[PDB]
Amino acid sequence: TAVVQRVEIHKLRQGENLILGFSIGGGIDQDPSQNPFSEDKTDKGIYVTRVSEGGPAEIAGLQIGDKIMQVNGWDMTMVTHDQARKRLTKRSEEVVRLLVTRQ
Amino acid sequence: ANSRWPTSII
Repeated sequence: TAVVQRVEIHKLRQGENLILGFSIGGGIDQDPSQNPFSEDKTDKGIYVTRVSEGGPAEIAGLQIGDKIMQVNGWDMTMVTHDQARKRLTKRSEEVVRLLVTRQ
Repeated sequence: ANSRWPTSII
């Protein structure tokens, strides 16, 4: 089954950007049957597809395959891919808390 | 990578 995890990522400055050190796939505008990480291939949610060795997300405990449920209290289960990306990369936010589930 | 399933670096 899935276990709930709560991680707290402190973004890393890389030049002008604040970065999280991971990648995402999914979103309501994408084909969920293409998601290799989900248990249920109708799941249109946002999944962690890669984590950078030594980066903020790794340090915080994020793992490849995690499903992102919320970012700073903001629901991520019914958003487009771009909407998810934007929520994760707000320039004004250095700290982001992710609610995730992990198989 | 999968052209039918984009990923984004953040």
